[PDB]
Amino acid sequence: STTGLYAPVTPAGRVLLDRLAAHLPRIRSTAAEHDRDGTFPTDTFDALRKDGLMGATVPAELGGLGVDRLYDVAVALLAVARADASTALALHMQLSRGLTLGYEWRHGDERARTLAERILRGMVAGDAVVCSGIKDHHTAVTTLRPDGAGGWLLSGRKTLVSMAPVGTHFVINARTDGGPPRLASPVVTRDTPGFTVLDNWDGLGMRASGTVDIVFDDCPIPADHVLMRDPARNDAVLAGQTVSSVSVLGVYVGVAQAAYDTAVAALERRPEPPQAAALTLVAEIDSRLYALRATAGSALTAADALSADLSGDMDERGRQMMRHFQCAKLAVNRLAPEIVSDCLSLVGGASYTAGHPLARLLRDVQAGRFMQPYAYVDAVDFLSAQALGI
Amino acid sequence: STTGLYAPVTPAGRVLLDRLAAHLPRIRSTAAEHDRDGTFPTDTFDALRKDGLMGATVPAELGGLGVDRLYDVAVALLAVARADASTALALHMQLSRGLTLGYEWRHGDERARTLAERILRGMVAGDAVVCSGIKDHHTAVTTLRPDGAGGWLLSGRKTLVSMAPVGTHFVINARTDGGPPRLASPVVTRDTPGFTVLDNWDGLGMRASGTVDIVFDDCPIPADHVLMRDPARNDAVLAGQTVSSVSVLGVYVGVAQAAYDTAVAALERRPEPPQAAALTLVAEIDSRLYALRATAGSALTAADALSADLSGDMDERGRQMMRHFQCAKLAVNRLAPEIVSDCLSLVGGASYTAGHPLARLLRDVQAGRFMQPYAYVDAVDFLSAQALGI
Amino acid sequence: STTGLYAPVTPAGRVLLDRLAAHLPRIRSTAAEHDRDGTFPTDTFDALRKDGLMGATVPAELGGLGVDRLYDVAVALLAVARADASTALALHMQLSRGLTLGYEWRHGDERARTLAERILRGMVAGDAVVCSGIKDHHTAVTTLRPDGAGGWLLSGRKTLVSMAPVGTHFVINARTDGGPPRLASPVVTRDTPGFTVLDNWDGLGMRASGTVDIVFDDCPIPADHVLMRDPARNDAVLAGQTVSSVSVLGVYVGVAQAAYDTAVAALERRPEPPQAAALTLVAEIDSRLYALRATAGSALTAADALSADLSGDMDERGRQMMRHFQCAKLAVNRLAPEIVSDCLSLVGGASYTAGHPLARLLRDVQAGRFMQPYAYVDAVDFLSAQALGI
Amino acid sequence: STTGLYAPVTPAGRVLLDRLAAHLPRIRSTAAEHDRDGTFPTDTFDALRKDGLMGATVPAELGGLGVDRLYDVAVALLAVARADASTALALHMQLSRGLTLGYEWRHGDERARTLAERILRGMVAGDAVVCSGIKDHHTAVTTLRPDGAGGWLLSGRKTLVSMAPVGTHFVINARTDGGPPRLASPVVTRDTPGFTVLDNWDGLGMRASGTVDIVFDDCPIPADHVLMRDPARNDAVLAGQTVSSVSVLGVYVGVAQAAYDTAVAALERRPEPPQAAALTLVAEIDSRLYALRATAGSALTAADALSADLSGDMDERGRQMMRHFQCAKLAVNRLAPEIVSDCLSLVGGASYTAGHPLARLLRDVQAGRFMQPYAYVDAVDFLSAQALGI
Ligand SMILES: Cc1cn([C@H]2C[C@H](O)[C@@H](COP(=O)(O)OP(=O)(O)O)O2)c(=O)[nH]c1=O
Ligand SMILES: Cc1cn([C@H]2C[C@H](O)[C@@H](COP(=O)(O)OP(=O)(O)O)O2)c(=O)[nH]c1=O
Ligand SMILES: Cc1cn([C@H]2C[C@H](O)[C@@H](COP(=O)(O)OP(=O)(O)O)O2)c(=O)[nH]c1=O
Ligand SMILES: Cc1cn([C@H]2C[C@H](O)[C@@H](COP(=O)(O)OP(=O)(O)O)O2)c(=O)[nH]c1=O
Repeated sequence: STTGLYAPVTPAGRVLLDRLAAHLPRIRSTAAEHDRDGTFPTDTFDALRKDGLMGATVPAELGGLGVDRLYDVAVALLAVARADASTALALHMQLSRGLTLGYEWRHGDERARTLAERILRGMVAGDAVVCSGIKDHHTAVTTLRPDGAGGWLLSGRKTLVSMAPVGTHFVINARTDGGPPRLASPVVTRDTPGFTVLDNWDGLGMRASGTVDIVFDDCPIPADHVLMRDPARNDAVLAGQTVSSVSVLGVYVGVAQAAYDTAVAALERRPEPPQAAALTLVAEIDSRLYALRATAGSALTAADALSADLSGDMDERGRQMMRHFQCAKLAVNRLAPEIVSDCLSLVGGASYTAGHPLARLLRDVQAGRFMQPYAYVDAVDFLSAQALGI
Repeated sequence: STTGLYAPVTPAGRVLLDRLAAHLPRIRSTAAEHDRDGTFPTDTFDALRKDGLMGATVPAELGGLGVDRLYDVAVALLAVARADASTALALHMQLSRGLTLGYEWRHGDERARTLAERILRGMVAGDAVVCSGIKDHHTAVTTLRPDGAGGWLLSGRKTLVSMAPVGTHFVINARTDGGPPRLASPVVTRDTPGFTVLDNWDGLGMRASGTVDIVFDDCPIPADHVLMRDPARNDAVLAGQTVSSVSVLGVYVGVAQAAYDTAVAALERRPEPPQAAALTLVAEIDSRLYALRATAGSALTAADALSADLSGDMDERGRQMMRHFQCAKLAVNRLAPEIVSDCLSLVGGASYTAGHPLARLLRDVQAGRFMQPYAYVDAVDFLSAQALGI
Repeated sequence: STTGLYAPVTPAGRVLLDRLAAHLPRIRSTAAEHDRDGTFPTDTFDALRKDGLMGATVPAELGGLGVDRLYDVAVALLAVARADASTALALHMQLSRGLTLGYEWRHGDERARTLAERILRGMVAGDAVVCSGIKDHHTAVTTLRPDGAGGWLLSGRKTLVSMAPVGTHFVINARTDGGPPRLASPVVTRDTPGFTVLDNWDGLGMRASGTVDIVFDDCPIPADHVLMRDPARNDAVLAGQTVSSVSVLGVYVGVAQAAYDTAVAALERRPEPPQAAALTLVAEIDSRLYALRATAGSALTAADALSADLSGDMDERGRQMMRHFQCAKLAVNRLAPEIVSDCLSLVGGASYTAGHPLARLLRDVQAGRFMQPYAYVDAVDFLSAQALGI
Repeated sequence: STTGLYAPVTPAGRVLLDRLAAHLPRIRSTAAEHDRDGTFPTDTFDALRKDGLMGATVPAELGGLGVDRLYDVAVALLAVARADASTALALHMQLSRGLTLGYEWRHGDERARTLAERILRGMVAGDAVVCSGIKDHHTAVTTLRPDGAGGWLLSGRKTLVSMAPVGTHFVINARTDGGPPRLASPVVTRDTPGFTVLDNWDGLGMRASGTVDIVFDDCPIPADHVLMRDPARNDAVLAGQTVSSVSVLGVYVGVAQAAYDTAVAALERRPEPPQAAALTLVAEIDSRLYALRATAGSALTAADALSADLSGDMDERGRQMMRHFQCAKLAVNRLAPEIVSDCLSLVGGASYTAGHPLARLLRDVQAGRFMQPYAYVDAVDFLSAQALGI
């Protein structure tokens, strides 16, 4: 199978999915409690760490499983999400960081490569859990200031940092302010002075994903723990943002799958044969889920092809990767919640009590809409700009 | 204004809405806490009781405000629901019971009239809070058994009984089992032996509505506290079920209104002018909300006209009332959640944290789908049967 | 019945609908031929003229039937449209002109009143068939130029002028160019020199509606055949544009009704009982048609109420009338074509051959989308401007 | 590119698409006239015949181009459909017959192989144009009767036979009636006595596709021109029906593409920058078209994989092929017409006149809904049966 995210397409992808199977039963078992209490499943992550799955996307050269297709990462996230979407969303941050650090390792200058290499062997060993602090909190602009002696001091606050509760290393999007301002990616470790992880995530869904705020109060960062980016429009950069986020589409596809599976099981348990409207819903969902899978799957296949090809116009490459990502994302964010919603009509009133799985899937399935890049309102400006050559 | 539920159409309806205004600020203020904890707002109901609003739909002959249009009851529920939908849903059970007891009073035999009259002056006084126990729990069929001395013993369990926590009187749908079986409406009071109110409502939404189970363990009911119904298809009965439930459409209309109002306020608070997709969403919502209001409003106007006219074929009357109700209900249950959902796209990520009002409106707005009569799957069998003359 | 356009709400409205019934059978009978050939049904209009129905909306003071509610005009258009939508669309231009000329008659200065009065008794007599030339063709800006002796010369070209083939009088939106420019409504009669009616309408639907272009080549117009308007934003003018166009919503409602009626008749003719998907479609359509009727009906009731009340802020009055019109129009233009489309799924492949009635209804039902004011793209700018107080 | 039908995936597929390019300009040029008059473009087909493209899917062993992927056939149909959908729909019947005859040739008994081989070299040479007469007209059940001397006589009538006007050979689905009844595929040639091609296709769309009825009045068919099928449920047969029809999804995808391309060109031609609603429509269409392509493309890739694998349970193989086909078909038949419809909103009123390309695309895009297998109502019974293991 090379379509619909039905199966991994490479040998490493298969091993990844086989190894994950052992962990599914714990993931499913504790999901309801962590959602109710809003707490991160630290024990699931301890098991994945010692089992080496936290290094799944580290290059085999460095001792990792060598998963290097986005498509296979999404197939694994989908399987995890059918068990618990919060765990999948947190796992995606680790897996996709494996992929972009792997590219720094192979194409960065010596500073990037050395640093990337250290983190990547960390990930395999179980010692490095890598979170991404991307979006500034509204009270703050996260800035790096020279320390006077050749290093830096980082101040600010980032929001919505998933997996933060077990994070050991945090890649932070910041700008300088000591040249003219440049974008920089300092890496802060958890024991850096001035560094606090807050405990303030209270989600409608993704309740267990640890999607908290992190605060930097003059955190000393040494020069070789900073990847300087640039200044300045640069489309080629869209490619890294795609690699960073596109596989997360597997999460919302798995949520829709688990809703459908729940609804069908419910219908089969009944003495009465399904009513006319239930048969029609089932057929409509079956086809919508197919179109959901085919759309995520194809944009993932296309993204993997463009990702592997470095031989051309890098700006065109980044626009094309982002256009595949965004076209598919908008479709996913409309289809997945529609499917989940229609599933509640099949099960009926039992799905409206707080503990039923569908009631949680209805909350978790909404989270994709708000994840940048891009939320709906911004996606429409991006897409119409690209389509009309603005 | 005679359309869209924009304003009450009778003098008593206006008084009702004016008097409710005093209570809105407490209702809005405590909504978040009661949703979080899942607890019934007993203090709001204490205030409505002593203010006489719990008698709003009692005939003026008996000292009530004399609200007798469904349309005006829905206009009042809408205003309450913009403050808190759980409170509105519970209030609807009291108000619509005012209307069906008022019909028992004017058209019942002497047993019904006497009993109805006692309860109705109760409601005005603040002493009677009347809940409806309609749907059997799956473990039980609620049955009335003769006690050997001319009275009855009631056993069973009813589910989803809103307002039960403050209920003093419970109208219960039961069947006999001492003739051949008949449908009977015994009225049980809270201090009857064998009668328990459970504390088991844990909703995805409508969390504060007190929608709990109630249990009957050989509850002694005297003969004059039982309204015997019949055996046996009887379409005329559809009219009472319509009167009982149709005004609750105002609840879901108010939820959609409060979502839109929230979204618009959010857009106006921003320094930036809205993006192209936000302007288009606003226009689409504005028109969808209009169609939502016009559909609920017209079915309520039509229901009031048919309700008042007793001069014809009573079976045709009941089919027509139920057809207006069900056509409008299906539209309401698709339009209202769509509006609320689109509102989250306007506000963006802040609406996905557990405390934001939209996150609660998204949960509460789903409840209409599951309320009988009829849930989606059964509505489709009813409607296609009527349209095709089956 | 006061809702859903199910029945006229005034005695004159009832007479109008009763009198129209005689003409329905010819209208239905010739519809297919006129659609195929693209030709205007001149014989239907000859019959309506001599029967006096072309004066239905002329004040009884002047010998007309005195229909003065938009709601009743829409109920009559709906009945005509179930027979043929092109005939209804052309009839709407006559009927609504009855209403706006009736307002000129009662509130214009002596020039307007005298002219309005002459035309209105024309309409009753069968001698005046009044078309509206509103939109400039792209090659031309229709301008009135003083003739040097106290009258005017009209040049330009208007497009999409329905009913033009039998039109005797044409109210034309023009601007002066002899003060500073003003808007003017010259009335041109068919025998004016320089005046040509073209024969260039080739519609996907509304094929028989005579929606042709008309050309003015220095047409001499006397001063008392010109209603001068103003210069300059003026919201009060929205009220006349609403009166002019809002009742045409009945046309698209009748098209949806005739599609549903066709589909249901088709299902009842079959030996087999309907499949599960057909029962579900029937219920969905039944409810969508209800919401369609309730939305058009309520905006028509609201428009009639605001129309009759001249006692207040005239600018607020015009914004409110247009907002009711536009909210309802957007809903109508999405719901009506959806219903018609779903009807083809019920009938199946027979509805895809050129002669089946549904194939024509699918074409005619699209025309509302393109009629100003406002087409979809402009409606969204109007509605979001009003909702956000821009 | 291996997704979205953006490009053929094999060398023969590329040659096919390159060779077709020469013919596109005539196809586009004559489309409007053939739609207006309802006439088959015999000259386009004469050119494809002599150019050998009518043999594109004949095995290279027999002198054909050897196109053997459904995916590449759909990529070619899409390119043709952007020029004219009727021509594509007719071409699909020839191309897919290349594929199922190619399977008879390689896996049939000697009767099938010999006959298949003769026809297939015909197709390459330009001498054989192969139509499929599948669906019985309602007045007739098409039956083969033994002629008493070892051959057969064919009577009946088939409907909706596309390409019939230039057809030289007609594969007919029939049942015997001389054992117990069996299904048989007699092949009738155009000069057989008793064989008439009628001239009765009058479509809302696909007007030029020659989709006429054909009549058999005791047509003598020799025994070696009959492929006997079986009696009796047999799921394995679903695989041939899939191969026969699945590539036609490319037709409706090309129609949606040509609508979008038209709309975008229209927006770019305007002096004014697009309004807020137009930008939002453009982004929504861009994403819907992506999901349309990804869904058709993936079901075509999956169908090609299952088609090539003959090594397993043949009944499971046929259920899986048909399930991919039907899931995708239902999505295509909702997405493609929605896109085309939204395109008319972008262009506005010009798209409602009979000659504008969008007005034709709106008609042609509806045809997929009615093509078996399966039309919507039957697809829902098939899909819900498969999903619920009925
Ligand atoms: C350009 C490019 C970058 N990357 C990786 C290397 C960088 O670490 C990373 C940048 O990702 P991200 O942080 O999402 O981009 P930004 O810095 O714009 O927020 O992406 C790829 O994996 N592939 C690529 O083609
Ligand atoms: C027949 C009818 C009943 N009613 C009232 C009187 C009865 O108390 C009540 C029955 O309502 P309900 O309990 O909803 O009906 P059922 O007994 O079928 O569950 O409805 C009306 O208000 N109007 C009517 O026309
Ligand atoms: C202001 C107003 C005008 N009218 C009528 C009188 C004018 O003849 C007519 C103007 O309609 P119309 O031609 O649609 O407006 P415009 O001149 O802006 O195109 O509307 C009403 O019927 N009611 C009103 O309240
Ligand atoms: C079983 C099978 C048949 N075919 C071809 C061989 C037969 O000629 C043809 C039957 O197609 P079709 O006529 O669509 O099936 P039916 O006879 O049920 O109408 O399909 C394949 O191409 N692949 C297959 O796997």
